[PDB]
Amino acid sequence: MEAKAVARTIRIAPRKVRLVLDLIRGKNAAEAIAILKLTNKASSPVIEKVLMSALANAEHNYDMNTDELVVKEAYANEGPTLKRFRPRAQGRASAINKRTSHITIVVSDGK
Amino acid sequence: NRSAVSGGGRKPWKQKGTGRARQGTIRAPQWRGGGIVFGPTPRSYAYKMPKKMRRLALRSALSFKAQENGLTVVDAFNFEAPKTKEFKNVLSTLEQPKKVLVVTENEDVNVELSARNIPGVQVTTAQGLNVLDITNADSLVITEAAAKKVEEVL
Amino acid sequence: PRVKGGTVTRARRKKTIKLAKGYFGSKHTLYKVAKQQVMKSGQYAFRDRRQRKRDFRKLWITRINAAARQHEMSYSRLMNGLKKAGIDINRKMLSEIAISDEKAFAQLVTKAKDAL
Amino acid sequence: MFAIIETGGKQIKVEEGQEIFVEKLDVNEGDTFTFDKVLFVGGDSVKVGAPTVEGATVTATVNKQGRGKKITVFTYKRRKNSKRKKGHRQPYTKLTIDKIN
Amino acid sequence: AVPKRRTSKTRKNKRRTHFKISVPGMTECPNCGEYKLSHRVCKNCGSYNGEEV
Amino acid sequence: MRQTFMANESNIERKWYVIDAEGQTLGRLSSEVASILRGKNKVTYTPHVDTGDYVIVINASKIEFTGNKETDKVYYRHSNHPGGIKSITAGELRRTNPERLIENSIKGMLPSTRLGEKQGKKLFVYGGAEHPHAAQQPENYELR
Amino acid sequence: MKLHELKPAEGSRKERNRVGRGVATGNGKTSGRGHKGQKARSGGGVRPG
RNA sequence: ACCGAUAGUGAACCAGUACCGUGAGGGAAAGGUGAAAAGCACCCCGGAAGGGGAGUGAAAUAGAACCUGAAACCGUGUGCUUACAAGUAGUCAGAGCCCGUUAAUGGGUGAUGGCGUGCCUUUUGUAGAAUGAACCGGCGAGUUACGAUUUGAUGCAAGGUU
RNA sequence: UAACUUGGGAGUCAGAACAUGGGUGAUAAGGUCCGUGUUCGAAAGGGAAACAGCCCAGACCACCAGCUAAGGUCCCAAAAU
RNA sequence: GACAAUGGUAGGAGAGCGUUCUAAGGGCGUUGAAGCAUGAUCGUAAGGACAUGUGGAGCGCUUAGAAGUGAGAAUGCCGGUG
Ligand SMILES: [Mg+2]
Ligand SMILES: [Mg+2]
Ligand SMILES: [Mg+2]
Ligand SMILES: [Mg+2]
Ligand SMILES: [Mg+2]
Ligand SMILES: [Mg+2]
Ligand SMILES: [Mg+2]
Ligand SMILES: [Mg+2]
Ligand SMILES: [Mg+2]
Ligand SMILES: [Mg+2]
Ligand SMILES: [Mg+2]
Ligand SMILES: [Mg+2]
Ligand SMILES: [Mg+2]
Ligand SMILES: [Mg+2]
Ligand SMILES: [Mg+2]
Ligand SMILES: [Mg+2]
Ligand SMILES: [Mg+2]
Ligand SMILES: [Mg+2]
Ligand SMILES: [Mg+2]
Ligand SMILES: [Mg+2]
Ligand SMILES: [Mg+2]
Ligand SMILES: [Mg+2]
Ligand SMILES: [Mg+2]
Ligand SMILES: [Mg+2]
Ligand SMILES: [Mg+2]
Ligand SMILES: [Mg+2]
Ligand SMILES: [Mg+2]
Ligand SMILES: [Mg+2]
Ligand SMILES: [Mg+2]
Ligand SMILES: [Mg+2]
Ligand SMILES: [Mg+2]
Ligand SMILES: [Mg+2]
Ligand SMILES: [Mg+2]
Ligand SMILES: [Mg+2]
Ligand SMILES: [Zn+2]
Repeated sequence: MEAKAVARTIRIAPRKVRLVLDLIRGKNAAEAIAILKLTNKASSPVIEKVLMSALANAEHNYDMNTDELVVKEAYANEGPTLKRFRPRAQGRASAINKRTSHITIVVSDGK
Repeated sequence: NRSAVSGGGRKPWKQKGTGRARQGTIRAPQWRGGGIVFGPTPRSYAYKMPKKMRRLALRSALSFKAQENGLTVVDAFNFEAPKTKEFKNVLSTLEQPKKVLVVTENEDVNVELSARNIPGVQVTTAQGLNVLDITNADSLVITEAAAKKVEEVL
Repeated sequence: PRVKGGTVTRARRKKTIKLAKGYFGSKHTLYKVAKQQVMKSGQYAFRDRRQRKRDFRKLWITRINAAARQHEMSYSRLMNGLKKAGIDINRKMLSEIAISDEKAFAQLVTKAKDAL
Repeated sequence: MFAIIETGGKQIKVEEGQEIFVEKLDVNEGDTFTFDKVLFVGGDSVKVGAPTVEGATVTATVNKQGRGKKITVFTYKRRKNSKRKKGHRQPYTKLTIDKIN
Repeated sequence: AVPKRRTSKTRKNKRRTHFKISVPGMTECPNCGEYKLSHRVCKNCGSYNGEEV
Repeated sequence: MRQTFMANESNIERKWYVIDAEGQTLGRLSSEVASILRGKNKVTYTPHVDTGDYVIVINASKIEFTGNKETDKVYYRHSNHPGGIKSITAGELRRTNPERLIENSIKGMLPSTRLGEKQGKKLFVYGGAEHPHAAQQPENYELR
Repeated sequence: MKLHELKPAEGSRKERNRVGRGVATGNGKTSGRGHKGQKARSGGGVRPG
């Protein structure tokens, strides 16, 4: 049995978020939480809240035992990009992509 | 066309030096929102053929009806008031198909009004006969007077 | 009336892309480079249908040569002897015989030598 | 036991019960065909045709009259706006060898 | 100087082979049982080396 | 109808031969050995698989040359460093590394393909009359 | 004759030829004008005579 | 036998607006929940955003620029494969392994062998180190009017035609 | 087995190498200008390592059949150690 | 039945494919249209079917008619994304 949680349109670039997701993919929930708490990156708290939300619905909606859960899936898809510009020299402007992420976590009891 | 589209007077950027393709107006045809190259322009499609060929065409359509046995001659239409139901009954009693062209000698108001609302039934006069109407019809129902008038004319 | 671009374009390009299945990277993905590669594939296949007949005759000749040498005869003299003996078995069949039943091939070799 | 038969401008090494594919024969499916050009018989007793083994025959049953898989013949000459695409399906006859001689 | 040819998806991902982060160097706090950074105070319970900070 | 036999690793049998270089001419011995290594002497020769046999060449030090090749045939190589040409005569190489002399002569007669490299690995050359491969039970092979 | 079975007289009609619609037509690209010169230009070509 | 949201007005929409210019002046982008708002009571993680349930609905996988949702591009999983190899990337030959279809002398992958310097343009001749294209999508070029001529068709014919 | 006449539609007017008869240049040029032939142009296939213009030879499509051309037959690499 | 031809740039000639609209006839569709997606399907080519998923209301077919009728390149225009 599986429980899922998604944080949509997080204002962090997906390359950056996936750096951290790659650390917790496939690990036990408690180890994943610890990894997130002790990893010093911008996306760690956001991912942690997604993971905690997923565990919370595992418990409340599906009466799963949260101490036996593993992070079965973890990924970030591209959300819509905020388009910005930076003035550069000689009257020119250059694009700035403020990218966003949809962060999905799925936890599972393996059953 | 490119003249007709709004704006577009000025050269969008200088001929050389910017690295872009050379362009002469924002309304050129390759531009989104630009003028259309050729395309429709109002015109008539009507044309003529010799009168003898017109008459031959009408006779050919009428002969096709006669040979296909889709020609019925009636003594007269004695309709005093318009009645679609009565005209429908007359058609059924004459055993007519769905598509009937009814020909009177002259404008017959009550026949026109009684047939007008029946799908597939068209009413005309002897003078008003035309190839499209005859050909579209499966059967022609012509009064004796109208038939004689047609015979005189053609 | 206006005829908008419609669906034909996508259908045609998709066909070329499907023909490019298995090609490397962009060549199975982008219509322009897939089209080019499929053109090259057609030209190569046309050429290689012809080259294949050459290649297989070459293989048969090599194997016949080996068998003849095992019987102390060169390929060239074996083929000449078979010709003078009137035996019309072609190189494919000779190679398959030499592989599959050596006694029969030895009999063919003796026929060739007797003819020479 | 095997035989070398000539058919369709080619030569085929055949054993009894073997399925073979040859150039289209003028026969119907389920008919019996007789190959009358036997160049060679191998196995226990060997017979060497010069060119053909006299009287030797191979009989077969016509399983199918088919068309080979589609070939797309395509060629072009670069920079010359010149190309040609044609389709081809080569007819074939499938038979099963019943009896050698 | 500028890229003469764009970089393939394949070449880009090969280059990124080593672009990654590692799991932090962490161990279980002997006092409270929660994970902590080795040689750091445990933030959950404030303990280090069997003493409160 | 397609009926050509194709050799593969399930049905390939590679034997071991010994060939004596003594009194043999470098190039002629080399071409024959190369054929053996490539499997050109087998009726089951199949171009895309190694159907060849293993070859041991003994008495490489007694291989012989014609003419003045001993002093006039020069082997050049380049270290990929500027001016990095190095040369050695065929006679000097026969004196100091006859095994390499034969190995290079033969391998220059094999295709520069992955398969050709693999096939060339089946050659074993020794300057003297002994070889260490009795375990493979090689058979004497007569040239020509 | 019927409106769903119309047929023009044999040989009375022929489809117009359309240039600049691909190489197979034989009138793609240069559209039958050959290469360059005055006569290859939109509106090009000299006065009759 | 006019357009159907890159079309059709510049403007389907709060457009001569926003924006640009001292000014004359230039001048956009941007349509679609559902039949009905019935537009998600309540519970749960979260500061919120966001989400999981529950419920409304035929459908929420129609939840607010909310019909459809292609391609480039970005990810996760995996069947086959790859760390001695020199590659316009395919093609022809071909074991091994994994599958099983519009059931067809099947599908996926590919150890290894042969062959093989993109496309367009422009040229006497271009792998060309000559030109063009980052990629994908949409849009983007012999038309119509009136005369001329020729050919085919048809009617009539020393007449034909308005 | 073409040829000519009339009428509808064209494109072309930068040509290259090779061989040979000549001018020019220096019995220089992958030079340049004429005559003659071939090929390329607009021609794939085999040979000349690779190599438009040389040599053989003109691809309607299919075959895991045969004979040859130029050129070749010790190994790369088919065929004579 | 025979046996003859079928390399090709500019270019001439022919026969066709497919797109939107119209006319007439004949059909399909909430028991699921178009569109999209996938497949090992068919035709000498352009291209045509069929099945399944998605989708949710329109669309084929036949004959004829008419054209804003086919894009890979224009340092093309606009958008999206590398
Ligand atoms: Mg400034
Ligand atoms: Mg640029
Ligand atoms: Mg417009
Ligand atoms: Mg429309
Ligand atoms: Mg288009
Ligand atoms: Mg045409
Ligand atoms: Mg042409
Ligand atoms: Mg073009
Ligand atoms: Mg022309
Ligand atoms: Mg041009
Ligand atoms: Mg010119
Ligand atoms: Mg010209
Ligand atoms: Mg739209
Ligand atoms: Mg608009
Ligand atoms: Mg506008
Ligand atoms: Mg939508
Ligand atoms: Mg390896
Ligand atoms: Mg030219
Ligand atoms: Mg030049
Ligand atoms: Mg380069
Ligand atoms: Mg230029
Ligand atoms: Mg460029
Ligand atoms: Mg484009
Ligand atoms: Mg010159
Ligand atoms: Mg010159
Ligand atoms: Mg000359
Ligand atoms: Mg050539
Ligand atoms: Mg060559
Ligand atoms: Mg011969
Ligand atoms: Mg050989
Ligand atoms: Mg032709
Ligand atoms: Mg020909
Ligand atoms: Mg033409
Ligand atoms: Mg168009
Ligand atoms: Zn602690």
